Amino acid sequence: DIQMTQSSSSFSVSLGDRVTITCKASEDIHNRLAWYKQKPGNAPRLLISGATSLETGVPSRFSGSGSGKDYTLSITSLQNEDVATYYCQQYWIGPFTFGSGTNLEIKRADAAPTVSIFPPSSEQLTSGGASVVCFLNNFYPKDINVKWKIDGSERQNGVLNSWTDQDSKDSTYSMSSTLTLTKDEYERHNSYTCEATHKTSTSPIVKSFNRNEC
Amino acid sequence: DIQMTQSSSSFSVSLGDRVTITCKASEDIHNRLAWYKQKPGNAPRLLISGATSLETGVPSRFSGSGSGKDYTLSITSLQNEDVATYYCQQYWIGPFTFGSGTNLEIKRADAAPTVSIFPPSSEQLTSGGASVVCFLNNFYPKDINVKWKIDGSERQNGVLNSWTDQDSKDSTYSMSSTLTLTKDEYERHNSYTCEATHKTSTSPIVKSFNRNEC
Amino acid sequence: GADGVGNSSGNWHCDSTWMGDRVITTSTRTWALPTYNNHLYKQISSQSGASNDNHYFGYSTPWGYFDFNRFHCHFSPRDWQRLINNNWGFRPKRLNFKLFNIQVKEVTQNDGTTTIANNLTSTVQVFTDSEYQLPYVLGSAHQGCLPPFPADVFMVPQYGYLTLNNGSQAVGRSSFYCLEYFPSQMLRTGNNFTFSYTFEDVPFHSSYAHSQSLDRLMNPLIDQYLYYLSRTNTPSGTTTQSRLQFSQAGASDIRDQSRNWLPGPCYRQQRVSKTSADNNNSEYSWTGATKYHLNGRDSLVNPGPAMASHKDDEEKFFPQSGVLIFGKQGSEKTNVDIEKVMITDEEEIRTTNPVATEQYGSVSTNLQRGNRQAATADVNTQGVLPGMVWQDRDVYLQGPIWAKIPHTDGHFHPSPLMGGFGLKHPPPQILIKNTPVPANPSTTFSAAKFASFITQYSTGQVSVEIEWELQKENSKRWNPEIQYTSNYNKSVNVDFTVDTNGVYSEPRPIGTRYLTRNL
Amino acid sequence: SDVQLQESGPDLVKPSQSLSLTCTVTGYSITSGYTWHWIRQFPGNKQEWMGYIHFSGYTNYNPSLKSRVSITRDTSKNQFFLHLNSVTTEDTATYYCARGDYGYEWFTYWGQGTLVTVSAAKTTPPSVYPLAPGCGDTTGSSVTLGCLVKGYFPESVTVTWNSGSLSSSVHTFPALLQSGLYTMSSSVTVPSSTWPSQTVTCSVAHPASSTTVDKKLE
Amino acid sequence: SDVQLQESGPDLVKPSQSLSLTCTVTGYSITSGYTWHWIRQFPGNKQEWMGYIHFSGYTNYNPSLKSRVSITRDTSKNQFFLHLNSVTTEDTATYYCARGDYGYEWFTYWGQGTLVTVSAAKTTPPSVYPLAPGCGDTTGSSVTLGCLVKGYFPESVTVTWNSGSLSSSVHTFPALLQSGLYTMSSSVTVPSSTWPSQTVTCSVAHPASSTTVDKKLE
Repeated sequence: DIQMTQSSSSFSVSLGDRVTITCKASEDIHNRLAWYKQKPGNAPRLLISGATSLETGVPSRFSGSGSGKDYTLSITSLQNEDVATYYCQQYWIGPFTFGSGTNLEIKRADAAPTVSIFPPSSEQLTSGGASVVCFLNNFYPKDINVKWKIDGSERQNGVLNSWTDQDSKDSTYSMSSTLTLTKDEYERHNSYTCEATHKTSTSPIVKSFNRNEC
Repeated sequence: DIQMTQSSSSFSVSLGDRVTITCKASEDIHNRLAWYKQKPGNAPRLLISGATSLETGVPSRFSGSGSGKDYTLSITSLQNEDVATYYCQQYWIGPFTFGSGTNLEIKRADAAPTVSIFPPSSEQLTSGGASVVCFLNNFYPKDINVKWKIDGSERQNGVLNSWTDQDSKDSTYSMSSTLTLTKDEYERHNSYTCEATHKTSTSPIVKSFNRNEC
Repeated sequence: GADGVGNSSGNWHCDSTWMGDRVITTSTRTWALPTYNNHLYKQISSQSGASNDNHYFGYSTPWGYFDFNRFHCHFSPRDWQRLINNNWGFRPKRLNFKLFNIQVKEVTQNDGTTTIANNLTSTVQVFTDSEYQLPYVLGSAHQGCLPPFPADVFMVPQYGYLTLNNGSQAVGRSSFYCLEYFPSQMLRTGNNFTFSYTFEDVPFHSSYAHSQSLDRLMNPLIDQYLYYLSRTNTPSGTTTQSRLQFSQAGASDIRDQSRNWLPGPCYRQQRVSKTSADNNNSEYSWTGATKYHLNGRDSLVNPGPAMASHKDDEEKFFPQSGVLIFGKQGSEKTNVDIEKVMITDEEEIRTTNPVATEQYGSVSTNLQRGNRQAATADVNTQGVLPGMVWQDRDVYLQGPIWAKIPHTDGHFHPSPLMGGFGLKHPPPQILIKNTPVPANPSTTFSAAKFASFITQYSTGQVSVEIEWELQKENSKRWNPEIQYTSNYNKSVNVDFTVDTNGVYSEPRPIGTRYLTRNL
Repeated sequence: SDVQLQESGPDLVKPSQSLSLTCTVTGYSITSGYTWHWIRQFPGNKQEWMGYIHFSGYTNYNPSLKSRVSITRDTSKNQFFLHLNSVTTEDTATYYCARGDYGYEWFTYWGQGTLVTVSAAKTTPPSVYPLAPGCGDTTGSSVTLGCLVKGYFPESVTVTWNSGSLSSSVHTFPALLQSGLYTMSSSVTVPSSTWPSQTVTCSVAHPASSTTVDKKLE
Repeated sequence: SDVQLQESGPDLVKPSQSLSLTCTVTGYSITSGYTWHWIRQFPGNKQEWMGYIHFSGYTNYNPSLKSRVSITRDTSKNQFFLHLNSVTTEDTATYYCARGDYGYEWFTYWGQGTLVTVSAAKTTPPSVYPLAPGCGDTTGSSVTLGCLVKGYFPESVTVTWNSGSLSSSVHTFPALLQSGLYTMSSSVTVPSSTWPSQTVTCSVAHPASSTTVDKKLE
């Protein structure tokens, strides 16, 4: 099989900028190469075929070039619609093979996270479990940290953190952090706190609640 | 098309120093290469043509050399007039193509910024907006930081910072920082402060005003 | 021929000599040849959906071929001019070909850095299909012939062909020819490949324009003796009463004169004008263009049957597909604007063949009688008729030179329609490929097809000399003929010259009819 | 990013079992042109080409898959099918059907894709817990609520919100596996003047276990 | 840096429209020598050569542009013109006309350049706000004032100051786009003994919208 390798695994870019992606083949493809675009949670779409021919309806901003082993895809001025992962595909010989893909995150200004803490529900406590959650919504850049403290002391075990994909509109990120304990352990303490540490400040955004307040 | 690549993207230099810029062509130009100088907000001017011939009226300090693929422009002793971006151009074949350009910033001693804070105007407040501005004038080096604090707490959103080009005379830089909020949010606080952090000190230059002082 | 490594396998012959009756145009150029389809034959077809009129099925081959079916691969402006200015006609007689100084290089793209070097041993093999067992491609006005300008280096075209197809798919009868199934001769450096050909009695291309014309051909001074139908009805006091009377055609009568021969045939074309204005606004590029159709796919009728491109005073017009059109050096591939092309004009014929845009004549429809007016109708398509006579499309320096007459049960007057010489057995197709170079194989055996070869291409020069015959002028015409000249007035660039950046360019298309012979 | 075509099939399949998917095409006829292909994407990211069926009905398969793949077609229905036998865990992926502008080029139209998970691991429905404010202060202008969807297995659940406000901000957090089970969450922000006042409910659907649980907030 | 030649033309053009610019030359005749060229610079920085017209009237164009560019001349007026059809946003740039010492070398004289923006984005005039000291202390030796020019679109505004002092220090801050609109500012420092005492006014001109707004400080 012919192996295709794509250059940058990921790029971040904003509307208006020019981006270039590269794809090289293990053997001479003879311009039988196509480029596809894939949005998150979406299927791929055909941008270019024959290395340089634009598919119908594709905007002129997209262009492709290359020959032999190396090909390139260029986007003159990025548009919001442009966020997606791009794959190159060779159809010189079977089996057809795809490149690893390049993720283009288009989306911005720094934004501090809106933080919210949530105690365990009665339904979960009934089943013997106890999960405390903290949502850190609409922030940028992506890198963020959450510290869980039970009665002032950190807790490292029982944590699940999930970041969302970059927002297609405002280009911010959100993160959900859940600390799971048993109902027994949970009822052994009062104050539950999550501290969000982000670039937008020196002092962490801190939220908490006391288990005997109800 | 023949592609021209210019070496240093940017150089900083002071009057009297010697500077050298390089330009290389994708293919043999045969000394059909010219050098141009362009000041900010100004159009380009012809320094040298034929790789080594000085244009009439050009000072002897400028000189060019090269052959084949690689050419170089040298300025023996920089003059104040010399600040500008320099481009090489090939006229071996059509279409004529230019290099990316090299920015020569000529202008110096460290200088702390003169800082000024300005409240929103009545005219803007009338329209429902509220922009607070801080001018940080005549400083060096270029790198500087402005922190906006509303009632003591930092504010990261709604900021526009613009640096000027290096001053053609004193070689310093100035920067304008605007924090835009809505009139509603603005009237929710009293003290507005901008802290300027620069190389010239450990303690930031701080300016501020209280919204109920009028 | 054969020899060593430090030995030029041939010299550079690029002259042109006139002998009064013959004239030999020798010519050599440097070329280059890559390795196509990465060494394999690939099946190829139309794009599934694509309009039916555009389907196809066939193959592309790792083989590249040679071609000089363009007059300017042999004539140099000047030369051509000599010819074209003092000869009632001319034709090709024999030729001689030779490839030599072949050299095989091998590029090495190690990381960010390529490095070409000599692969001395490796070979390039050539072979001429002298038995015409291969789909004759040349003659199809393809582009990849020789550079008009010597100094120009060129790339060799790749061989591909087409068989039968039922839409985008193959049909059994369709054949698949394999180029290795021939006995290629293998050249290594110090090796050359020569071969020679001889043309077959063909007619001298008529390189003259006619002074008389079919209609105006008899002698003014004398009225004929045959009578024609002058009038039908006649004055009867107030009213006319039918009474046919006849007259004897004279000079004043001319239009009515009796004759002996008919204009060439025709196939009506739409008229368009060089003047944007006039032209109806819309898309009748395809919809309105004259065409024909086989097996349900309408194809275009380009280079329509030879017929004059515009009546007197209308150099501004032309057929939609009745003329030859070349690009001005540089002109891009598609939808380029009128200003980027050079359109040929065939007014010179007017005298014998019909005008492309206007009907042949007009035949009568009904049979008249007292209670029935005389009908009539114009004819837009007239197939050959006895007594018809005509002229074939002129040639043009940068035009085709010849074309193979298809092997069929029947042909009718084979002057190729795109113009040129119609040959039964034309100059055989010459092919060339680079014997593959298996790059490093694995120690342990595998019976799979080899797929990893050494990256490499070839180069070297090629030479073609051809002997043409001539028919010299000979008219008692007193007053000066027309000749082809170059403009006197100053110009920023000489015609048929290299610009400031050394880019040779042909300013205009140059025909062949200048000298004037009577009809 | 964008396209047309629809795939259908079971979300869950037991290992040694066979996977069968159907692709229904609209706006075009399976005969008369184009080859219809099947491609799959493992959860990591890569795309892999499985094989195709021509308008004429001829098929070609990827050599890796060839032994256990079969592609067929039903012209009447305008559908083409994929059958993959002897499924393994590695087979878990999103399967797409796509059209191939044929002759010279490739895949012009793609389907939405269907996620297929191969597990015996046992199919487990999620436990859905409402996330309502825990603090000693009444909300300001707007309020954020959520729903934790915990301990389910075959991937893919869908959280749908129902609120009073015709304007809201929703965040669906990507599911992550820990100790062999999936957990995910979702949040919604609405005007404070519309929640305790007007009911907000999250509806969680887990097709793999034929479950759907609605949790009202508060 | 320095030169001569002047370009003129509209600052704003709608997309599919055609751009027409004129270059008027003085101190030299368009005929008799030299080729007159057109070059453009995108806001980022690069220079691109569009094409030229010879003294004889012959023209050559860049292949990229060739299909939609036309260069003509009016000898009587001593002007040469540029026409670019089917303009796109990419066409936004500063356009320069230049003379080419011909034969061996190139561009001896250049024009000032004219900025042309291609936008439908809608042309929007700026809101000009006066920046006067906000503090509880009277100024020392000199005072800094300014003017914020906010939310306008087609680039290029010109802030001109008018003060009592015949000596001042002015800073024009480069315009920057945020959310599809431009914002810029300018500052002036004058002797404290001349401001509240003698009027200072900023005049802001935005040719694209045929506007000019003067704001007196204080």
